[PDB]
Order: sequence, then structure tokens, then C-alpha cells
Amino acid sequence: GSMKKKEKGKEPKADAECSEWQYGKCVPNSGDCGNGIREATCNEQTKKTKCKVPCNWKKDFGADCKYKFGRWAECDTTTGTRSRSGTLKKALFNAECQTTIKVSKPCTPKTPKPKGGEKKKGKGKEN
Repeated sequence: GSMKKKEKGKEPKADAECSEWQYGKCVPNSGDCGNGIREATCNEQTKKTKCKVPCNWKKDFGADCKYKFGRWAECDTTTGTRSRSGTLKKALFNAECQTTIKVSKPCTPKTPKPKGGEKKKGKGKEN
């Protein structure tokens, strides 16, 4: 009977791949914000990659309407909020804007009390 069997050919390797290229911070070179540059070094080479920073400069148009506000009237206990009406001078944008605004916000008449606060002591015995 012959039940012999053996086969090999895969020695362990240390390897040296760079899948997690250590990228450096992103600094905006052009202008104050936008296209930044980052320095990264892996394996045995150094290169700079461009990136984009979270800047708020991608606005163009929108309401394009000019409104005129004054006050907020007195606080109403009914709904707990007061409504204010404003008038716009410049319409523009598409065709025309509302000739009046209807806003509302909760406000108290007086006596500014705490939302809830909290008070807890700590009594303990040493023995």
C-alpha cells in the first residue's frame, strides 16, 4: 500500500507594499481656499496631490430680492409667537417677489425664566 503525499512551495514573505500612502495636510495654495496641496511619502518617493477644502465660495444667484424689516411687534400669549410683516422694494429674480413677508417667532413678554435648570447636592459620610 502507498498512501504517501506531500507538496509545498510557498515560503513566507515580509513584503513592502504601500496601500496606505501617508498623505499630508491639505493647504490651499491658490487664493484663500480651494485647490490645496498635500505631501505624501511612501515606498521611496515623494509626490504632491491636489485637493479641495470645504470653502463656501460656490454661490452665484438666489432670491435676488430686497426686503425691508422694522420690528417684531409684541409677544402674543395666544400662540406664544409674534408675526411681523415687511415690505420689499426691489423685486427682480425670475419676475417679481412677494409684496409682503409673513414671519413668526416665539418670544416671551417678560420675566426670563430658566428652561429647566438643575440642582443636585452630594451628602456623604466619611465613617
